[PDB]
Amino acid sequence: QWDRLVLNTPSFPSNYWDKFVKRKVLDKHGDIFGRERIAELLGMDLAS
Amino acid sequence: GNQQSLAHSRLWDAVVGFLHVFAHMMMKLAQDSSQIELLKELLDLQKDMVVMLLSLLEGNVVNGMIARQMVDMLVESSSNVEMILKFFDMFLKLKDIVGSEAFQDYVTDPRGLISKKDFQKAMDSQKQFTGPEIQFLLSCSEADENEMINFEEFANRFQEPARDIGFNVAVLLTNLSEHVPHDPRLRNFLELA
Repeated sequence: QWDRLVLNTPSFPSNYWDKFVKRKVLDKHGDIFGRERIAELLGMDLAS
Repeated sequence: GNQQSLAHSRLWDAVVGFLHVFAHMMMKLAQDSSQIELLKELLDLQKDMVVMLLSLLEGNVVNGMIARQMVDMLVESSSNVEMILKFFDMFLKLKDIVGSEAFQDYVTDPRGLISKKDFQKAMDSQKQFTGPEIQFLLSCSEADENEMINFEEFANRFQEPARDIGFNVAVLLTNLSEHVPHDPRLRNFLELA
């Protein structure tokens, strides 16, 4: 439950080697869970 | 002795013909809801043949010639086997897609129904079926009025009758895979199913 705070923070992959984990998760689960829901959960902007 | 006699008999031709007839008959009967009973009976008969095939595979060895003949018969009727597997897995995926949240936000009618156009849009958004598969699913899903489709009944209607035959097919495929290793032909059937 404590790890739910950094889900949508822009600095989530900070201090870690990979910075594109959120994009991979979006590509993996957008067609099932919903692209809009994934974007809101991870705090991403599709146009950006 | 009986197993050898059946292996050297003309049983494989009858099995291939039965597989072709079963595939086409089930594909045609799935569209109409007034023939469901017949379809159920059809499925039962199919299961019995699989049981007989299992009886032919009982008490064999690794790389046995009977299993090789069974694989040769299967690859001789590859198209019908692929059609049957597609029939099983399409309806298997339909129930999972219906319960997905994307479908729940796609349906807007509060009566529990959905239009054909919105159903097609939801399936295209899910990205799991091809266009002909969408057309076949639409044909099988009857619409009472204004293209309203009851997705719950449509998903739950084809589940129970086809469970036993699907389990028998899975068991037969697993047995053939485990008793005929290093056979590239069977890997395609394993991947499809």
